[PDB]
Amino acid sequence: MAKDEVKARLAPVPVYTVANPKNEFVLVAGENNTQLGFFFFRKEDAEALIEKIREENPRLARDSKILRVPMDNVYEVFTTPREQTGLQGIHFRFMPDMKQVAHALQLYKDAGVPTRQFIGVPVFQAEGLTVTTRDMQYVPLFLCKEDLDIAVQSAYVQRNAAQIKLYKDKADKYQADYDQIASQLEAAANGRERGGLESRLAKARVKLEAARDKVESVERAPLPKVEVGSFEEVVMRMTASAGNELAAWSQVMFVAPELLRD
Amino acid sequence: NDLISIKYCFNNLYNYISNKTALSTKNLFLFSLPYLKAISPLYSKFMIDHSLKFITPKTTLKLLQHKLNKSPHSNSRPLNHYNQALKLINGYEQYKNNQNITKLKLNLTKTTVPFKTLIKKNGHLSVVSNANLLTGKRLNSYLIYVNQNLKKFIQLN
Amino acid sequence: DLSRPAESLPARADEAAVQAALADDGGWVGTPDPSKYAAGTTQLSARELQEEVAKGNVMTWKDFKQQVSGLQGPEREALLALVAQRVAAERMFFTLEDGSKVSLWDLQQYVDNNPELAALAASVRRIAVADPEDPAGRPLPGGGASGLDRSRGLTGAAHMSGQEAEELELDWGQVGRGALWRRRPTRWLLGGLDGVKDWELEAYAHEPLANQLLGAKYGGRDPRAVVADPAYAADVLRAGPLLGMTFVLRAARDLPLQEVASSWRGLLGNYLQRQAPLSLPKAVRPAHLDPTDLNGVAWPALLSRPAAAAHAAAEAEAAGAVPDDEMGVAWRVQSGKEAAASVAAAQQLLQSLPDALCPGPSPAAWPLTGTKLVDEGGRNWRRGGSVWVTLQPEGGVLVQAQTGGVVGEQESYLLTHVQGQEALAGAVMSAFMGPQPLDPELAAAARSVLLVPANGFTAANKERDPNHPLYPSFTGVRPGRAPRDVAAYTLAGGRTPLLAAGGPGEAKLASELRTVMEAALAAAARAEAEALADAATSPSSTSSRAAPAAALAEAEAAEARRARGRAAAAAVMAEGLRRLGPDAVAMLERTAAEAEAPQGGGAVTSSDIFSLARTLE
Amino acid sequence: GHVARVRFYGPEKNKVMATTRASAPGGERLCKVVLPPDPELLDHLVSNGVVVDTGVTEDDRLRASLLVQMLRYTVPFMVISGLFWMIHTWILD
Amino acid sequence: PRYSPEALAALYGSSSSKGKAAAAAAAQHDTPALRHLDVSYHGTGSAVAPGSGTA
Amino acid sequence: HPWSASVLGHPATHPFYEDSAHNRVSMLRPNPAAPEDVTQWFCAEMPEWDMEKYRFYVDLPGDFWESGVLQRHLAAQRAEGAVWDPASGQYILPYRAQKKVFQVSTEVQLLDPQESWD
Amino acid sequence: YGEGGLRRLLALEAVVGKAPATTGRYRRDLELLLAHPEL
Amino acid sequence: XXXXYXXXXXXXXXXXXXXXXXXVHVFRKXXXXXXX
Amino acid sequence: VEAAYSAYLRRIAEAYLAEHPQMAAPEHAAHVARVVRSRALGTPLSFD
Ligand SMILES: CC[C@H](CC[C@@H](C)[C@H]1CC[C@H]2[C@@H]3CC=C4C[C@@H](O)CC[C@]4(C)[C@H]3CC[C@]12C)C(C)C
Ligand SMILES: CC[C@H](CC[C@@H](C)[C@H]1CC[C@H]2[C@@H]3CC=C4C[C@@H](O)CC[C@]4(C)[C@H]3CC[C@]12C)C(C)C
Repeated sequence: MAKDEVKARLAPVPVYTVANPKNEFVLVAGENNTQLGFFFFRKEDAEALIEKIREENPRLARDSKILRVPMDNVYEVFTTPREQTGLQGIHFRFMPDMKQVAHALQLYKDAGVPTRQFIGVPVFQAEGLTVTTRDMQYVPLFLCKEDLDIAVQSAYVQRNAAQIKLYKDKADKYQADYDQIASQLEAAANGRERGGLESRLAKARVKLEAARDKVESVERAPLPKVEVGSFEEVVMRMTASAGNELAAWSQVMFVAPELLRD
Repeated sequence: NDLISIKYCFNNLYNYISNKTALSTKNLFLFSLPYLKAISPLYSKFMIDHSLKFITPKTTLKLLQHKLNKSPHSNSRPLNHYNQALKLINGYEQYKNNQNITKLKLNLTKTTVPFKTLIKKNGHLSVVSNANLLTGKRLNSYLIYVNQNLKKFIQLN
Repeated sequence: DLSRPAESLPARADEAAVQAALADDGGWVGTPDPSKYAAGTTQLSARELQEEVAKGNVMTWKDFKQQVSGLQGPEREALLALVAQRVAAERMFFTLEDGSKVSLWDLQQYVDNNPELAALAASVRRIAVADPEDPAGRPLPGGGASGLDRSRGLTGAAHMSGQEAEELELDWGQVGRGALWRRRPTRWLLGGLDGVKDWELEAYAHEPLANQLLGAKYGGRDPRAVVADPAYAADVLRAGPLLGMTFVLRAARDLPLQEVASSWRGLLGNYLQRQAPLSLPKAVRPAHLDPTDLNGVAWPALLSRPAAAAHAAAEAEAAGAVPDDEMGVAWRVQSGKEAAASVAAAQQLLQSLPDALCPGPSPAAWPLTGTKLVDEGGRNWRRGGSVWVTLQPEGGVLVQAQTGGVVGEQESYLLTHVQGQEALAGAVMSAFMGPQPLDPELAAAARSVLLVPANGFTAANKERDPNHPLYPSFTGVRPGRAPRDVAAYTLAGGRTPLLAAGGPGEAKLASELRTVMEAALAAAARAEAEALADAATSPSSTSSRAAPAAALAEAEAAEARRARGRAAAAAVMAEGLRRLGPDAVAMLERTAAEAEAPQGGGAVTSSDIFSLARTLE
Repeated sequence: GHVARVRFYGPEKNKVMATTRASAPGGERLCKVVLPPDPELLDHLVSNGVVVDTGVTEDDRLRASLLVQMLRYTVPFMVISGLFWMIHTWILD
Repeated sequence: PRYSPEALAALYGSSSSKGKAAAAAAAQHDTPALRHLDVSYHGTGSAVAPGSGTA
Repeated sequence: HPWSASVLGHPATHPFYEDSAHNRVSMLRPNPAAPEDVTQWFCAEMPEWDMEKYRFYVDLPGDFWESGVLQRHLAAQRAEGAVWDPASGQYILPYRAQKKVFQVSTEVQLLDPQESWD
Repeated sequence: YGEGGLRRLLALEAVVGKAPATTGRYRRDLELLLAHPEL
Repeated sequence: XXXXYXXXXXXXXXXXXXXXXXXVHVFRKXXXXXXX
Repeated sequence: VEAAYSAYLRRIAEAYLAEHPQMAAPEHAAHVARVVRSRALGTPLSFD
């Protein structure tokens, strides 16, 4: 998949950083000529960073302005020669909030392998969940487990209600069913037909009982499996796709953070 | 101004190969317009053999793989048989060398190719409220009417 | 129509046996009486040839010797044309798809005999074909647009809708455009009208071979780092004429032949003087012709001889030389001599330019008059005239011309085909792309765009590869805008492919697929050991002889063991990925596909998974 | 394949001038055609090797047409006056 | 009219000919339009005669 | 006129084309597929400059071009021509591409409003 | 689209083809023109 | 590329070594720099 | 349709082989058939 596709697909999700009045990024100096860029999914993180700047530099703390851009042009600049703009140790990194990475790691270790370290930026998805359009059913990607499960609860309620009224549909069909079975179980002379038709009744109602078992066990089945991944990896996979994974990635797109809530 | 495009091309190529090697290492650890044209002044097979006459291929690469993979009555018009005949004659004359001037029988195909391509895969419903029957000279009307009626009557039998 | 074929007759006699007739004596030409000896007579002993040479049936071979020696003029012509069309009729044939033999003379006559089929071909009228199905003779939906047919009436080139040009084998992608200026244009003076351009030149090079040679050595690195060192520069300089590189330069204005001719002499003089001995490869295979098969070429056999052509090619180059580097060329820069004699012959060939271009004072006998590449006045060359140059490996030069305009009536011309002239070939290649080229911009651009396909792709991307760096293809899906209101988030769907990053479930499914991996590859290894015991414990009745054949049997017995292991591994692959599900096959396809080298058959552990991905076939 | 060129002329480009090849009945002629609204003609024209030519089509339309329409309205008066002036003064001066 | 897919299978898969005929004759349908729309056409009659005095 | 349409030797057409023995010529062909009915036979059409013709008037509706009747007719009559038969290896003019009795080929001609010079 | 789809989906028109029905009123006459060549 | 995180005040490591002390602690093992 | 079409080619075949009795020999089982196939569709078109 060419880079223009991902530049169009990653646009809805923003990210906050800080620039100068000269429209220049702020960085953190270290040892032996190192600097690095940052991108905070919640602007309060950069605001706290420059509140720490005010702790040691009042000039730079007055010289700040808060910028909000999508991942569009930062991914663009990732796909560029970094030494064209000047690079001898400037490593742009991301900085996710600790809330969602903690939810991510609890997801991680409620699977069976308990660790306390993470790679990338935490993305969430749900099994069975896919937003359908007038034409196709695209997959929405949630950086926020809250928004994820707010969509998932609506979808779960509507589907399990569809299932309860589906079993009411089969309740209609089966009140009609026992009607014929009862209409000759003892209404005529018994023998062949009584045996055959009450074996038919056993058939029908043992099947419909296992059916309702399935229907409500679907609700007694757990929350559809929620998965967490790294934004770094899903993006570098989106970029280097061709063939089957092409049609796979071509229908996944990312929702805005804290959009589904309010 | 082709080098601008090819600078962007080098950007894309370096990023592509770097990310490919990166994800190769990654998933292994997880487990364990300037250039839009084409020509053919000589049949591909002929000069391919003439060149490979000097090269020892340790392994075949992707483009030649595609070529040898594509190597293996709806066209029975006499024009098409004449076409294939001239094809073979011109190939023979092409590789026979190895007015005082010869002009070919066919033309060389200088070709452009499209860019920004995709994946390989009555009546009317007007109605009046109430018809106005024409109510609100006529002797001739009645006359011609019954006259035609009795004419038909006599012409029945 | 065509299809006048022949039977399986012995004509190509495998020259190792023909030298027996080269050292033959007592032969003859003719055919004796049929009433005494049977038809098929090449036999003549002493007695019977003696008697028939006293009778008047057959003359001896040295008889024919001094008869040809004595034959002068008209009957010399008679027997010349006789033996000519005879040998054209019963000795040199082409091949159909059925593999039979259509000869030279019958094909010649079939082509230039029917003028009615030529009249059919000259016009455009396309005629549907009745169905050989008898009921109604309804014409089939064949029809056809044939983008080469849709392109007549145009002026510049022929738009081709991609794939059609690919199936036509136009394997020379454009590489660089430049301009020969009488005086380059100035930004400062008014409008740059001072700019006067001599010619408009473009270059092309074989893309499959450009991937084959240069892609195996300079591929897989940083493109900037690969072009940055002068080793690649000498590579593209010396390996140029091997690719059959083409230079197509067109006339942009009015050109008198004397002017541009003296210009070309002064232009190629300095490149003739200032160049060193040439650097040439070594000819590994003779490539004899097979006259009886006059359209068969061996490179498919050369790449697919045992399906293990690496080892046979290695033991074949053992005779000639071992290559000097990665791609497979054994360079040989010629010594002191052969470096000036060839240059002197090249200077001579250029000394024939004012004579061949301008022979005598009468244009009526000049070779340019009488055709639209030059004006009817005989002293100007028309705008839109194009010159094509190609360079064979062994110093051979190909040169053609083409007057442009209406594609429906374009006239192509072949000028000359000289051979052995390595000096002019080197001069052309190192003048267009050398250290001091006519315009370093096109040299740089062409070198970088010759780098770009060495990664595997092709400029003017005729495969619709979505990861093409210069001309990428897009997908028909539209970027979906996830809605705010939860009304289209159905979840009523049963399945959609897993596309997460490194997570808690995908590590697990990959490790269980890895369990299946080790089971499968161990099954493959034990199947190979089984085939080893099979090949060993069987009593092969073989007389130890022809060590190359024995080495081939070694290599392909190993190959058979490998193939049986591959089949076993594919079987247990289907087993495991049937047991677990399609998510495993999808992620394995992803990792294998990326693990394959972008510029090789199979290359840059990963070898195991991509071989087993080949077992996915 | 007996026409070489067609050139769409007119202010609305519905007439075309057609050039007949030497392979046509009667040699070379220039023939004008008024065409119906047929949405299949352009393909039939190109796919048989015909050189199609189109005008410059003067995008403005109510600025391209204003002065020529003024002339269409004013010139008849000049023609009538010139004709009558010729007869009634250029003879009996 | 909307047909049930069973009628389609009956007219499609049955290798018989008059079997397909009886399938197409015994097929039913439903028209959701009878649950959402009722359309009526009217002409807004006039109040002036086309030849009267007030005309 | 129906008798001036085909080249039947009806004794109502002026004797344009005659034999030596002065009998008009006719070009019938008995339709081997559907015999016994003369009106389904094949016959050549007469040169347009030799037909006697009625010239009828007609008002076209205001949606004649966007209904596609003339386009349907043009496409139906111009989409049939010669063929190559590979079963019998020869060129062939099919029967559905020939004119039955009393049928002609339509010639549509449009006039130019600017060619009036009022 | 349309009506009666189920019933919608239930000779030598592929060679000579259709028979023209506007000109039967001349059939008879043609027959006579064949029975008397002298006309 | 990627960055390692440890939810402990969570520590961070780049492939200098940011420390997200619950504020922040920009460790080095001084944000006086800007783009150019 | 089978019987009608078969009888059509039959009739035209009778007509032809009765018109020219010389090639009515079995030697032409592929020749008179080649003519019937050409005559059942329309008229044989000469190149000119
Ligand atoms: C396109 C440049 C052009 C100059 C003409 C060049 C292309 C020269 C090089 C090859 C020559 C032919 C080779 C020898 C033969 C045979 C000889 O006997 C008679 C002359 C003839 C045809 C030569 C004819 C002239 C040829 C094409 C102008 C535009 C500067
Ligand atoms: C600096 C020249 C550059 C293009 C290269 C052309 C002009 C060179 C390449 C091959 C040459 C010919 C090889 C054999 C022939 C045949 C012989 O008869 C006389 C000499 C002649 C023409 C040779 C001389 C002319 C040819 C075409 C331009 C673009 C500046």
